[PDB]
Amino acid sequence: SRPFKCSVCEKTYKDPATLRQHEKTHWLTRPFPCNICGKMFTQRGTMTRHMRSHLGLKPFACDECGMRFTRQYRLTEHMRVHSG
DNA sequence: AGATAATGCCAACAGT
DNA sequence: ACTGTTGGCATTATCT
Ligand SMILES: [Zn+2]
Ligand SMILES: [Zn+2]
Ligand SMILES: [Zn+2]
Repeated sequence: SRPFKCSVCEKTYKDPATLRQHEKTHWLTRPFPCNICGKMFTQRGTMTRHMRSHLGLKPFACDECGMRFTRQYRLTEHMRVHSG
């Protein structure tokens, strides 16, 4: 089952390790706000990356597959499918 | 060299 | 089940 539950919100998890991994979220120190939406972040790079997502179209794309990716390394990993 | 910005990895999560 | 997303976070790249 999932006996372990978050104290802050109504969530449940199988084991204490994943429980703590979730429960830390409610208490992290986030000093970096996004000027678009009031969402907070721990590192400024994370905040700027989030700001990227507020743009409608997803920036990165595949030259051959014609897909759309939010982040550079995801496009790089997708490029591995064309090993020939 | 020291401070700050970007990026890659990872786990949690969610659309299909 | 598959595979995209997200934010956190350590590490790397760029700026001063
Ligand atoms: Zn919670
Ligand atoms: Zn925002
Ligand atoms: Zn492709």
